[PDB]
Order: sequence, then C-alpha cells, then structure tokens
Amino acid sequence: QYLCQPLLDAVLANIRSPVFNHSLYRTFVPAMTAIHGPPITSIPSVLQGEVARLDPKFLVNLDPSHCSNNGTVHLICKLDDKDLPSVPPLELSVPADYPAQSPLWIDRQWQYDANPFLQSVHRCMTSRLLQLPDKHSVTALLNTWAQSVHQACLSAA
Amino acid sequence: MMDLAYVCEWEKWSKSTHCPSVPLACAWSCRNLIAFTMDLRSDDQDLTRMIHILDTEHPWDLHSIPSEHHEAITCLEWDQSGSRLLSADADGQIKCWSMADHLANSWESSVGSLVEGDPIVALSWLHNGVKLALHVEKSGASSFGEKFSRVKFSPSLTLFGGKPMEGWIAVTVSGLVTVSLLKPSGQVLTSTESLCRLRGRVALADIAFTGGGNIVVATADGSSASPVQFYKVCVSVVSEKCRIDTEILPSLFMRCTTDLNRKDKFPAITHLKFLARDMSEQVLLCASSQTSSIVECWSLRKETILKWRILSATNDLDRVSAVALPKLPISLTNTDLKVASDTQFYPGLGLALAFHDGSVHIVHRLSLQTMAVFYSSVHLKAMQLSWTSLALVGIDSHGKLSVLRLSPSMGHPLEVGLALRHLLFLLEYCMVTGYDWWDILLHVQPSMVQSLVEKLHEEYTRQTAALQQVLSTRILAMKASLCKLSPCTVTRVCDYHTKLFLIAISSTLKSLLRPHFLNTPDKSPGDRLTEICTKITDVDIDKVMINLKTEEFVLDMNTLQALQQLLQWVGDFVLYLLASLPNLRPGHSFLRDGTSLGMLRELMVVIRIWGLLKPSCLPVYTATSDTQDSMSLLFRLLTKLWICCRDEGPASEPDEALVDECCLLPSQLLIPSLDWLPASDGLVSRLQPKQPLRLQFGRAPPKIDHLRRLHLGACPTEECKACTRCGCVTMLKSPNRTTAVKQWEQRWIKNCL
Ligand SMILES: [Zn+2]
Repeated sequence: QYLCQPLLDAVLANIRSPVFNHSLYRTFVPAMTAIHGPPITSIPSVLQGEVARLDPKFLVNLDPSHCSNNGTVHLICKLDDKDLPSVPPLELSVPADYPAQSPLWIDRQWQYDANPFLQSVHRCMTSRLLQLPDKHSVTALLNTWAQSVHQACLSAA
Repeated sequence: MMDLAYVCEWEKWSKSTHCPSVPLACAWSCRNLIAFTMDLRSDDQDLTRMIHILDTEHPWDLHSIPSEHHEAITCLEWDQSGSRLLSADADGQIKCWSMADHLANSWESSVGSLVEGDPIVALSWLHNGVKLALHVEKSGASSFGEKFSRVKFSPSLTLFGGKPMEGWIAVTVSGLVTVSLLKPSGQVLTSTESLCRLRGRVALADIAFTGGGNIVVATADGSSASPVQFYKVCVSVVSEKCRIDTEILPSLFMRCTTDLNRKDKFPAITHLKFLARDMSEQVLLCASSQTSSIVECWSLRKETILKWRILSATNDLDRVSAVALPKLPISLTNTDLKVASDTQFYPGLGLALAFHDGSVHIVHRLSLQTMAVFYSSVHLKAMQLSWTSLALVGIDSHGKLSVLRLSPSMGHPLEVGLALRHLLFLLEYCMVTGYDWWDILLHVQPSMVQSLVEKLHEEYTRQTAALQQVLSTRILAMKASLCKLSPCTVTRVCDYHTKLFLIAISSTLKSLLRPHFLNTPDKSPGDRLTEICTKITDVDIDKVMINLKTEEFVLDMNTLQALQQLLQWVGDFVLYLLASLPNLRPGHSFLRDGTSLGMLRELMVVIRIWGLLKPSCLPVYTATSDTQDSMSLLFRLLTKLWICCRDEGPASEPDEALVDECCLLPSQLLIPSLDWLPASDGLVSRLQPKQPLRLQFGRAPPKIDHLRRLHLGACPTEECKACTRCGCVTMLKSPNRTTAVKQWEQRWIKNCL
C-alpha cells in the first residue's frame, strides 16, 4: 500500500522462471532461520421428506401398473374418512426432478358419471385446480382434492 | 529352494466371467520389465487387449497401454534388447513399440504392418550373431576371458559390413508367409509370398534360425492324419525385393498311432514348438485330450538325411495350459553338465510347465521327466522367467501377480562355500555386461552379505586394467545394493550410494576445461594438475598458486554462475564430514577411503583460480567470520587428514589434534544439509522368504532434487523420470537449456548408475 513495490516487483520479475523456488530460496533462507529461531523439533429423498409430514388421512401408495424405477412416478391415493363418502381413488403423474416443475393428473370422465354429484365434484376440480399456482407441492393438490368433497357434500346435503 | 515373492492385486478387478476365456502369453525385456495382459470382459473389449508394464521395484505404479485391436493378442514377445515389442494377433495388426524419452511409464508405436484375411500361426525376429559361453567349471579361472568367451554364431545376412540386418518374419495360418525388414535408413521392406503350392489350415508352427542367415520352419495342420512338413527360407534381395526360395525338408510322421492299440486318443495337436529359438533340430510336440496330455521330443540327428527321433517322456501329465524354456546360456558341454550336476547348479536346464490344477512343476530340458514339485493352494495361462531364472511371474485365470523366486540350490545340502561360488558366477555373469540383475539379489542372507562383499572386493581385481576403467561405478553400485539387505551394513550403504553420485559428478566436470594453448604437450593439463597436487602437501595455498600454470585455465565466463550450486555442494559435504570425527556411521567409510578426498583435493585448486579471478561465483558458506578466507586453513585440515590418508593402505585413525581442530569448526561452520541416496523404495527391505506381502495397486504403504542442487517447495510441480534402480529423482526438464552442460545431464539422460 505504501513502500512495498520492491517486494511486488521482485515476484513479477522472477515469475515464469524455473529457478523461481530456488532463486527465492537462495536470496531469502538464512535471514529468518538464524535470528528468529531454529526449525521445530431407488426413490429420491425429496419424496421421502415430502411424505414424512403428509396427512395420515391420506394413505397414498405407488401405482401397481405402469413402469417402475424410472424418472416419472405415479401415486394412487387412498382416503379413509368416516366423514366423507366413497369417491374414485384418483392418480397423479410426477416426472423426474420433482422440484421446479409443474406435474399433472390423469383424466377419466366416465368414472365420475351415473351421478350429478360426481359431475359437480369434477366441475369443482376443474374450478379449483385451474387457479393453483405454478411449481407447487403435492400437499396443495391433495388438500384441494380433500376440501372439494366437503364442498360438494354441503351442496348435496 | 523355492520362494514366493508377492502378489500385487488391483481392487475390484478380478473374477472375469460371462465370456469365453482365452489362453494368455507373457513377455519380458532384456531389462527387468514384465509385459503382461489379462482377459476381463468388463463393458469393453480393450481390457482383453490391454498391456501392463511393471517395473521391478515398485509393483504399484504400473505403466498402462491401451493397445487397440480387432482380435485379441495371442503371442507376446519383446526384442532381444529392451527397445522393441510385438503383440501378435490374427489378421496382421502388428506394430513396433519403441521406448519414449527414457522414462519408466511412456511408450509409442507409429509404425507396423498388417495382413488382410490371414491370421498368423508363427513369428520371429531376425538374428544378431552375438553369443558367449558360460563356464561354471571355470569358477576359479580368475579371468573374464576364460569364463566368458564368444562362441561366434554366424550373424544373419550381413550387408554393408559385418552388421546383420534387422527385421522379422512370420508364417500365416494359411499357405502364406511374410517378411518385414528395417533398412539402415528409415524405410522398411515388406514381402509376402505363398510358402508352397499347398495352401491350407495350420494349427501350430514354429520358426528357428540356422547358421548362415537361413530359417527352418515347422507345420501342424491339426487334422491328425497329415505329415509334419518342414520348409527352408532362402534370403535373396534381388535389387528391389527379397525373393525367397522355398523347398521341402525331409519330414516326419507321428508316433503313438502305429501301435494300433489306441490311435484316436489325444485327437488334436495342442503344442508344436522348437526347444529353443534360433535352432531347429529339437521339437516339442504335445497332444492334449480333455483329460491328459502326451509330449514327445524329436531330434534331427543324421542317421533319411533329416530324420526325427524320440528322446524321453515322463510318467503322467495333466492338461498343460502354460509352458516356457530356460534362459541361462550354459555352454552346452557335458563337462559343464557334470560340474553343474554334482553341485546344485541348474539355472538353464528347466523347461517351465503348468497344468489345469494348482501345481507348479518344472521339467528337465534334455530328459522329459518331472524334476521339481510345488503345490499351489487355478490353471496357469503363462509364465515369464528371467535370464538367470532366479525369479519369474505367472499369469493364471485371475488378476493375481504370483512372483516366484527360484534358486539352483533346491534344498539339497549346499555348504557356505558353494553358496558363495554359485552366486559369484552369476554375479560375474551380470558384471561383464551392461544388464539389469535384480532377480539375483533376492536370496541373499544377512550373513551372506559379509561373505560375498569380501569376494566382490577381489572381483574388481584380476582384470587387465581396461575393463576396470568404467566398471568401478557398477561394482560400487553392486556392493551398494547388496549391503542394503544386511542390518549391519544398512547403516553403511549411504557411504556407497553417495559415492556413486560423487563419482558421477567428478569426471563429467573435468572435461569442460581445455587448454587454449597447450602446456606440457602430449598429455592433458589434468594429469599435471594431479601431479602438482600430489607433490605439494602445503598447509596454505598462496604459496602454491604461483606455479599452477595460471595462464592456461581460461573459461567462457558464462556458466560459472550456472554451475554454482554443484560447487556449492561439493565443498559443503566436506563441511559436514569435518564434523563427523567425534562420533557404522553413515559417513564413517569416507574417513578411511581417501580417494574421494583425493578428488576433493584435485577439484578445488582450479576452483580457487576462478575464486581469485571472478569471486562472484564463490560458494557462500555459513562461517561466523565473513572476512576470513578460511579456504587456506581448510587446505591445512585436508592436508592434515591427507598425511593420515595418502599412505598406500594406511588404516590410520586421524589423531585427536585433528579432532580438537575439527571441534573449532562449529565456532564458525555448521552443517547445512546432506542427501542420503539409499532410500529403499524397492522391495529389498520389504519382503522375506516364507513371509510374502500381498500387495495392491496405488496404496503405497524437504523434497530436493537428488541430481541437481536446486531447492524446491514442500509439494513441487516439476516432473521427473523414474530412476527405478535407486529412487533418485532424475528430474526431466532442466531449468537451463540454452546454457547447459551437455554431458553431466546426458550421462544419466537414460538411467542412474
Ligand atoms: Zn538413481
């Protein structure tokens, strides 16, 4: 910073030299070692952390069909609630690298037929899921699937 | 007596499976360089085509060569020297591997040859015509000319003088042969021709020279119904190409089939070879079935003019998977046979053999019976011996590097004197040549060291004063290496090993000077410098420096600053050695061997000329008197030591008056440093008979260059060539090249002494 440019200029002059480690040795070694003293004497862990704090009211497990040990995964959900009636079990679709991507869900229109209650459930699904934000976790979709059953049961009752 | 050295094994490399296995072959250099391979089939094909080179002291830092090939290597051979290689395989694809820049782990091959649609059944090099005879009967001859004299085999096709040509020939699997010869220039001449009208399948063959540059070859179709034809090679280069004439020799049929009892036993031929290379009058022929094998020796002794005849066979054999030949050249005399039979001396009579079970057996070369028995507790694919055959390596169907140390003793009771004499002959076998002799230092006992070094002390004598001009370095290194194994002299080998560096640096700087005008003509200024040093034992030097022809020694005034460090070092090891008086010591032998001190007297008188001429190149030492020209009073001390050492065989302990004056040395001068060469990085201080060490690869169970005196850092960057013989860092790329000494670097441009 002030009066150190001989030390700075010596190393740039002595750089790209093969005798560098020996030139510095020859010019420097006896000065410090004399006075100052002598020398001394399967599944990724993302889903494993995801399912850890999932609700016990879901019993989601893997799909028995489709491919396995690959990038894309599918989880079929089980709902055991005494409050809510029976519905189709629903199945998701999550590709590889589950963080920072937006997954999908299967489509089967005829499974929710023979009852306008199931059609209202499907319409509520198309209402709630279309405004869900990007890159969200599976808890948001699971809970929006869970609340719509009560939201349709109150209209049915 | 049989010893097992070690097994060096990679981790997660063995258990080759799910593949048709292949028999393997091995090769060895003139030097201690094993070239080997293994069949793996691990998600690539080149692992089967892989080349492994192992230097004989450090079995971990292996040199790897990915020899790319379309068909797997079948036969592997070296050159007669250690400069060329061959990796034989089907449909040509043969190269020429030359050594790269004198390293330990660098090869290249930019040339070679190839044949299309024709695998090769036999191949051999050309001939040199140089050979001597070994006489174990002449152990007390006391002359190298008697024990080692040339037999003078005829060199093959000597053109432009007595130099035999360089090249190789091969017999293909079909009715076709090829020849490729290297010119004295860079060009190569290759020819290929049908061997006869009959073109056919050839299961086995062999190639062997005859006296006069001609070659006799063998045939084996494998149909077990054809005669075993023999052909001759007539070398004739008709002004553009080597036109070769072929003719049929008197052939042979096969035995063990005309007895009519059982003839379709052993239904296919499995082995057909000559006993030894370069000679074609003795044929091994072995047929192996799925159970056993039967072996026959055929001899071309004249009674047809060329008729083959049976020799011998042992009791029983298994399926042979590996076979080799002994390599030590006994003079093939029956007196040598008898004097090697009464004493336990069999280094060149054992054909190597192996079976499909865990057993190691030799067979005697002349008489085909089982001479030795050992049990391994695998089918050996190949073995690979040494020239002395004191040690060998074996390749079974695993990655285990079984290295076995044999000996001619066998356990039949050899006395101590016969233990001296059996090893002394093979010591003289390697001291007469510029060879490598690591395998014969193995079986040395600690008590054997004192007995054998005393013999080697007189082995430097009894030669006619001209061999001893340059083999002094080799014998100094020889007793440097052999004294390492003894615990009493392992503290003394530093004296030998540093003296190798001292004699390496001594003579090479005594050639840079030259008289610009000649003084004392018809002789060098060096001898006059020697005589003025040995005639003036003066205490001081200022009286001396008048009559030293001061006007003769003139330098170029440029390399004196470059060569400072060496002249910094040679006067500093003296500075340590003056303080070793008041002390088996690693500097104790220099107190009685004043030849090094005589060279120290000789070197400094010309250095003082430059010290008074250009004092900027003077070696700066660490005295506590910076204005004191202490070199005169150190001339005083070295002359005081010299009058205790210039006597012819003095054996004189220097007096305590010198000791107290050397106790005045720490008042000014303190020991800077040392460099003990004998760092035992080799397996000399790691193994033991009946105590092998199962080695691995790459586990390896203040950094200053050993050659040049340039100090580096804690973990330096500059690369080195591996001086494998003693582990000194022969560093590769010298810092100064435009102003460099051209012999002190070039003397060990190849290897260390
Ligand atoms: Zn060395």
